[PDB]
Amino acid sequence: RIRITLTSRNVKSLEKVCADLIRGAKEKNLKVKGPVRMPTKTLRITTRKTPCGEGSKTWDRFQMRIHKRLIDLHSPSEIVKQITSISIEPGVEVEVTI
Amino acid sequence: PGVTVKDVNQQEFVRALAAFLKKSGKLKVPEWVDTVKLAKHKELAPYDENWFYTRAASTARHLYLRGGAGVGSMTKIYGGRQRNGVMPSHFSRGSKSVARRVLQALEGLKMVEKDQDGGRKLTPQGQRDLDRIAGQVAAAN
Amino acid sequence: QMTLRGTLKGHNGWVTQIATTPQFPDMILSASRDKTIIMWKLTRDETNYGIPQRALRGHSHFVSDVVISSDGQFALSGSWDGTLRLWDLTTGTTTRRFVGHTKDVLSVAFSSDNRQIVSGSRDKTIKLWNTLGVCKYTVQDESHSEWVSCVRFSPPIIVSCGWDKLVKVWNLANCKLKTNHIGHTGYLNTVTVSPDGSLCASGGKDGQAMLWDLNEGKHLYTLDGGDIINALCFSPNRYWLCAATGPSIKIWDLEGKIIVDELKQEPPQCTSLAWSADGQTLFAGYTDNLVRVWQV
Amino acid sequence: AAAAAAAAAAAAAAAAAAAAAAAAAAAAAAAAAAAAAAAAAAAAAAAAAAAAAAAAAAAAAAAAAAAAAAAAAAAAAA
Amino acid sequence: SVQVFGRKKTATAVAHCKRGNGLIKVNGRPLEMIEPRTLQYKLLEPVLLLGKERFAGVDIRVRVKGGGHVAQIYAIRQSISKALVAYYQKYVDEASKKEIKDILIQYDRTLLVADPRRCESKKFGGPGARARYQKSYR
Amino acid sequence: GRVRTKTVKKAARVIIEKYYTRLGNDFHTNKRVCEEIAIIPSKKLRNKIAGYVTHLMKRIQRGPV
Amino acid sequence: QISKKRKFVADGIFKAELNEFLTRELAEDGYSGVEVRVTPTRTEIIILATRTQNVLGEKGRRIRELTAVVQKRFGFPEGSVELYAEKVATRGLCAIAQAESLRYKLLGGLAVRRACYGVLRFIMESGAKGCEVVVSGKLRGQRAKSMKFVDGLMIHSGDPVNYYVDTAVRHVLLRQGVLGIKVKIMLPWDPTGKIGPKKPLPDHVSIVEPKDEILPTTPISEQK
RNA sequence: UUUGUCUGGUUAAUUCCGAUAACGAACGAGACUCUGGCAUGCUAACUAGUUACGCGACCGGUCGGCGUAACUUCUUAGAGGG
Repeated sequence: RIRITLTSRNVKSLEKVCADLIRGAKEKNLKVKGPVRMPTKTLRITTRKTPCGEGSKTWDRFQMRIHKRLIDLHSPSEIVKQITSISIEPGVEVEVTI
Repeated sequence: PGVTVKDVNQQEFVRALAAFLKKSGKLKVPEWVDTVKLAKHKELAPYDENWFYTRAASTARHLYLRGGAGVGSMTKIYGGRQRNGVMPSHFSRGSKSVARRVLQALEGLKMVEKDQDGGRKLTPQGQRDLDRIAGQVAAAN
Repeated sequence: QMTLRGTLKGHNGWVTQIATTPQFPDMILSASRDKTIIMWKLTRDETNYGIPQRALRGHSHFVSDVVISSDGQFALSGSWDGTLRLWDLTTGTTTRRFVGHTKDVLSVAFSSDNRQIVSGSRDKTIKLWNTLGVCKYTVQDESHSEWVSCVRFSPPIIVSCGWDKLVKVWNLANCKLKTNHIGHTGYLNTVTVSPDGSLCASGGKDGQAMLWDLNEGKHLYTLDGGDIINALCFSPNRYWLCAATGPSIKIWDLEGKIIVDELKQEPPQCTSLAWSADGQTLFAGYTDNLVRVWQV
Repeated sequence: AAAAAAAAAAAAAAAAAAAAAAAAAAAAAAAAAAAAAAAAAAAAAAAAAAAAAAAAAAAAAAAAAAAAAAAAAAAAAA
Repeated sequence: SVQVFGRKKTATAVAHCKRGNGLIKVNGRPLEMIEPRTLQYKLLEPVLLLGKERFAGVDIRVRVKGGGHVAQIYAIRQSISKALVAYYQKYVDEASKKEIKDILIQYDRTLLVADPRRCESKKFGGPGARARYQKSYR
Repeated sequence: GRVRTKTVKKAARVIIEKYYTRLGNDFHTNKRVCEEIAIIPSKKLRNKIAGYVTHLMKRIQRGPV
Repeated sequence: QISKKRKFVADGIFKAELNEFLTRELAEDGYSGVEVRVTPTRTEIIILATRTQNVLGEKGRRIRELTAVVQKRFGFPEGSVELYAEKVATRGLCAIAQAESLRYKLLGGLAVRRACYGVLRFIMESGAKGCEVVVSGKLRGQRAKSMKFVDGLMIHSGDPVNYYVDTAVRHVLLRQGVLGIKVKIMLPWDPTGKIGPKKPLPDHVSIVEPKDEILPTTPISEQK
């Protein structure tokens, strides 16, 4: 019961590496339960635009999304080293616990 | 038919359970039930001096519907709106003294036990004592 | 000598195809642009000829074709999502799901015997399917350079049509390009195979069904009809090989190659042509959401 | 032949030792190299020889972003 | 057996409708036991409109969450009507579905068709979406 | 206001000059036609191009434009 | 331990301070940006520069010095950081490198106009579609004003200014004040993605040409 | 330096039609990104739920009451459709 946990700020690299990891685990046919899409946390900081406070008080709205996914599989726990060597694309980082 | 709390009108049932919690005489009444305010937002003491039995009645009905609750969730149920004078109004929590003393006084007549998770729940005997009162409001129309 | 017998409404969308039954005289399948497949029960009644019995909704987008099984409760359909589903009409269920196209199915076909599914689609492919929901053959198969508007069977060929104007003749279960018939100016919309299995009338943009022989591969006739063809379909017993033009249905009579008559009713367009297999029933589907019935 | 250019070399790195960076795909049959005119030291851009164009790409890919004298090595088709 | 929702707002109601001897229960209380009673006819509107004979084979259990009280009522009646029409299309013949849909749609279209209106966001410079602050000149 | 801008009624006309043998009077056929015959970025331009070639084929077959 | 959000924020602050410090040291090197790639054998930091021979120093002294100072300042462990130099293909399509080049020409001193026209001529000779350079400040006399140098076309609004437009703002310190140098470059299309963006502009309707087919004008078959 | 960019009709818009010594265009508008509204069609899942069960508690019904096997309607969120 080893669960690999993926996190990024963009959806497309995370979707490519999750598709590649389930393709590498469906080619060897371990039991893989599919990607479980955890809800996105928006970090929003709403600051004022003007550096001295003189104008017509227009406000500025920043945000950043965190996309949080996982794959869970039942296997021997040293077979699991060979799948996480194809997943080294930037953005997405991998946290593994048992 | 079979009559539980969830199938009947909830304006008369709490007052009939308050009539049973008056008429048995086995609910203890502590010494300060007649001089207290019931949170920091209310203005006055109750109109009717039978507020303790009515409050214990509704409290056991709330333990009928959702158990796994404690005093700190009983104050989340029993909060209200604070008028603050010239400031805006606020939501301010209910009193833990009344909920602690009502729930221990309902444990005193073997009607109420604690939960496995530390908060509260009903007994089978306290389940029986409320479904019979639902069965007795069920005929009064 | 063909007379229009009325109207049928369950519909909110444009009719594409009508599929009817030899074992069941009172039962139609009507697929349409209301994204459903309707089991109709023909009561053959005075005010409303047949009424809606069961409407099957499994598709996200426009259904283009329905075909029925040997013993119908089972039907195979295709739609503009690109997939095919298997429907038992008594339960109404989607028994199996046939993914593996990339783009929209334009026309499908059933066989008489066991275990043959062909279907043609917009993504320049032709596929043969097993009933397993797994493909019968490995598909690289050097298909049409345009959309495949129709594919048909003969009761051992695959016969197709296209938007690159060469119709085809293929072999069943080797998927080869065996005979290649180039006569058309304009894209090909609808062909048909006659209920013996020898003839191909091949019609299209130009409104011209070119009459082929399917057993030998030779152009036998030329029939210069009307406006743009939506359908070619047979009589079962009468050897007419009639066609459905835009404002009208054209009948031919191949003894003289004479028109019997025209079938009269921007006009709404006739999009469907099917005879129930006893004869003397002529079904026509329209874009103002009537379904029309023609008897002798 | 197969021609492609390599860059970002070093002064203490010599041509006989630079052959072992790309020898995993093919061993270069020559070494042609620019050197400077004032010092006669390494001008550090050159044209290395591989034999076939299949060797020209597969040498190039691993050598790209490979660590040479704490740098990310450079290749382009020429 | 169907379960088919109806929503007005962030209030969401879904009725669980399977075969039986007649039932309506919204989260375990029946339809005559919901708190707002100036709006009592809104939940009863399929019962008054379709009649109790049209419900005569089903056991409908409604589970609600979210929203306010009135949006919850307007999701209850829509989920009940969609429950009976989804049961009628799957298990009864479709002319009965045609009769029930013209008797339900022509009265009120929120019984079968949802509400696409949601609350539009506040923007700056004023206390609501459109309203703006008082803007003294002198 | 629903007025079509320069690209959705110049690009629709340069789509109509060639490729007239594929176009027709129904919108849903021409909407599916427009991705084989062009390279258009995303679909709202493509639905607007398809709406103008359907309106232009509604206009054009009864006289000169 | 620490949150996911505070981890993402603190790594973003690491990118910000690393790019700001590397700009403040490396003016001469052609510094345009940095690239982090982290694997737990060794955490890899890749610098973008057009001239590597000033990145190294004396036989690679400053790149091992840079490894040492990033190891010391951010609390990095002994032997998990090594430092590379990636060669950028086009100096004329990176606004940071050309902004430094105009800054170095004007700081080493030139006429302002012949500096800006050399920059605009090199950018339009490198293969971009367009450019705009504003050098503003105490240009002529003691009253400051705007001087704009454009050539070609520029896109200004919408979402495609985020992937078709490269910009940079830099400061140059002269004896009587500061002057402000902006370089905005539009990139060319380059449909494979070789030196330019993959998706086209969203208003740019490209029509494939029709195939030249002659009609058959007879019904005719062919076997095999 | 001017016409192109206008008498007029139309548009939320120099947005378009039309007139026409102008013809074709570029920036701005529009397109585009994000959000809202739809899906019994796909992908689906003990940090999410439905329901058929098995048992406990209460006079067939109630249980956010305790744990199991099929599904993706309700939750999450992608790929396309619209």
